[PDB]
Amino acid sequence: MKRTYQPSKLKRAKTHGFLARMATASGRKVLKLRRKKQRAQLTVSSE
Amino acid sequence: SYINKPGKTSAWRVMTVRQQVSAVLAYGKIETTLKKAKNTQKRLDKLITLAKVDNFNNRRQVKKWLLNTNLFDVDQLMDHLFSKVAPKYEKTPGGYSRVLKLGPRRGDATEMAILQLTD
Amino acid sequence: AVQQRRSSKHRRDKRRSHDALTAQALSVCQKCGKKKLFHRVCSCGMYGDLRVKKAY
Amino acid sequence: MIAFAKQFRVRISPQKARLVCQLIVGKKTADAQNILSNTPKKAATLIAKLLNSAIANATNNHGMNGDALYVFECVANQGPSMKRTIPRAKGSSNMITKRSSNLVVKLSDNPNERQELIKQQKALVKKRVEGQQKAKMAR
RNA sequence: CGAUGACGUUGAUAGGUUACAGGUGUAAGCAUAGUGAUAUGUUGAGCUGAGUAAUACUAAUUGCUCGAGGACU
RNA sequence: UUGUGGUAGACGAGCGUUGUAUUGGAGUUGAAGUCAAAGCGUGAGCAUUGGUGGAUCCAAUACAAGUGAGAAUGCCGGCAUGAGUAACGCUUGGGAGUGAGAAUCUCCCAAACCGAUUGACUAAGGUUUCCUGGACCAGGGUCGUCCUUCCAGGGUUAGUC
RNA sequence: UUCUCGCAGUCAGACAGUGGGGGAUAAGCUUCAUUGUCAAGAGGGGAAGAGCCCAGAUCAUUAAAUAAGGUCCCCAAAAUA
RNA sequence: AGGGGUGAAAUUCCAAUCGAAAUCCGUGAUAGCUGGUUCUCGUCGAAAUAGCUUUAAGGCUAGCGUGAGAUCACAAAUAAG
RNA sequence: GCGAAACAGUACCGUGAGGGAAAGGUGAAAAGAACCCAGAGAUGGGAGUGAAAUAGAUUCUGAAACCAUAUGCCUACAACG
RNA sequence: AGUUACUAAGGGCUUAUGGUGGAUGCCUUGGCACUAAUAGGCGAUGAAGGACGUGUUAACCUGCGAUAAGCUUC
Repeated sequence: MKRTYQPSKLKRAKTHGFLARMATASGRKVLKLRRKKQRAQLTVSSE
Repeated sequence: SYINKPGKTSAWRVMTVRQQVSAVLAYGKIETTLKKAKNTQKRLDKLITLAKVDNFNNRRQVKKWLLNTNLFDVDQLMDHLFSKVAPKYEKTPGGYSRVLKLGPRRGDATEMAILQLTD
Repeated sequence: AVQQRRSSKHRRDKRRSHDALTAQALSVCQKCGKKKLFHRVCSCGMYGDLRVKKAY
Repeated sequence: MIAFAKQFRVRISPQKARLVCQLIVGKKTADAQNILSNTPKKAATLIAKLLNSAIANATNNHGMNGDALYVFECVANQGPSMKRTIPRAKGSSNMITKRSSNLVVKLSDNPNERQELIKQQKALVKKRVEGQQKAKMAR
């Protein structure tokens, strides 16, 4: 069966790409909160 | 049942029996399963008796049960048979070959036995 | 079907009483003197009589 | 005697091996190797190797004879287990256990160590009572 | 499956050998004619997954175990 | 003398555990703690001895309890049970060799399949899982000397693609 | 058994009989008042009988008298007219 | 893009899930309702009634039962007249 | 005890909001079991060091439930919280 | 005629023994609450934090930054 996740990595890079998330204040706020959460991965380009 | 393996089937069993009889004719000793080796010996003896007539009808009969091997081939099988194998047992009316019960199989503990022949 | 209780040690042991085991059938090989399994060849090469198999 | 040789927790189901393990008890060493050398059991080659190692240990390490050694006791001690998942219907992903066993066998030569353990327990309880009533002397 | 029963080498228990009933039907090849579709003597021809008799030709071995001294009044 | 049956509930007397300053003590000539025993208490507890363990503990008076564990379809962990149970998830055979170990190792050859795709260019995705040598604990629904297994080494080369 | 103070707990009772109702004077029914039980009380009988009868359990006793009730056996106890 | 969107309408679908997705916070929201709250011993020892309640398996008051305070036999029943 | 004494925000999961665990202790100094033996080695056993191998790397100790073994006791005519 | 043995497959009753199990007995260069002196920023001269690299030292952690597990003055 075709599953609900079709991994088109271009869409992922446009989603969790830094400059993609840098264009919104909410994205930056969430990234800073996750940095406070000491997560090893911050974006798809920063793991 | 739904789609699954056919496994052992009458056509599969007869093809396997043909394979074993051809192999035992080629070499002379075959380690196999005794349960099917009973009928394998039956058919081997029947064909050997049939092969003793040594005519063109006999060549046609042998035509139905030959398959090639690594080196020994069907033409070699027929030639060697009609040369010295079938005439060898002309003095023996039945009871050609013998099966000796080997140990159980390592993988499935099935009764493996070795079929051989002498005259 | 389904069980409303479990199995106990005594009952499983009494069931396993028929899970008991047996012994083989043993004969003596003289040319290669050893207690082999009866009605079968020995590992040395002789079901009976003449050497019908190699050393192993 | 003991003449033990541990296998020390290899992957093996105790339930299956313990069957032939309790088969071999009571029997002598020589009268059991011949019958063991024929059965098509996955728990038979390992026992044959264990028997060979134990015979060597008795003959050389403990200087035993071997003409009178018998299987004093065979046990399949409880070993640890590993948990794995299985692809089932509806993605249940049930858990399957993989069992090990601390395998060891005992070989005896002397006709003793049957009531000798009882006498050792008697010596221990006599030490207990001597320690107790010794403190009871001149109380 | 356990198990019932017979035979276990001096063996007729099963199997191979020929023999028979029965059945598939006229076979392959040879010769005849029609170039060929075709039929003819062979040809009521074979053998059988399993039916039946002898034959030890083979296997069930030149194997091992429990199993008897009659307790007590 | 009433008595000593009495839930809800009212009420009374207590026991132990730790640390808090003690009077004191023991301890590699064995402490806490563990197992057992054929002790004392109506009981909260205390012994005593025997075994491991080799380094801390306790007797008596007030303090505080994250203090005293029977259930909460109580929480976690371990161990079972069912139980060798349903099944082992689209398919063969023989021969030669290696290994100590042969159906899960290799090699020779047969039947069976797809063959409008069980062939191939590839895209995208996994993004070195690819190759050689060693080994096969661990993943392989058994299997092992074998892997698309792990390790060591190595590998994809653009002027027009 | 009255007052003072605090703490409760219960209003969600049941069973059999007595005087009743409603029902259907039917109910192992219901709203009641009384008796007794349990709840808050086990004990002996009724083969067992949660609410009937006898009856009110500090404990141990291998002592007796008793109550309901029973005395051919289980199961304790009897015969005489 | 969710007191939103999509929808040839079926409350279709919106990350295997939709009377209006999931996620963190308010939040330990509330819970007349469920479920449970662990050492010992000793004594006394109810109610399931009445009244009220957007009140009926909920709550409240007198009541009882107990601890304790007071009265002291003039009080209360106890049985007879 | 901050989830956070081990390389914990680790791993893992949902692409994404976010959730988010687990495990330390040899010995006194490895001073890590040389020697010898079975086997392919792993492993195990005598040997030795080491006070101690109840100090062998699953490394301060190592409970019970659970799994087995054996001293004795009985049970394969038995209606059994 | 009477009659109890052996049997025991296995079970359970007591005892001891061995295996997980980590539990208590003990502790931790570990977390928790604080007290007290200090201070409350850094940065376009490009902060931090990451990627990348830097081994006589394979990997990781850490330090470091093309001077790259470290340099200069005192």
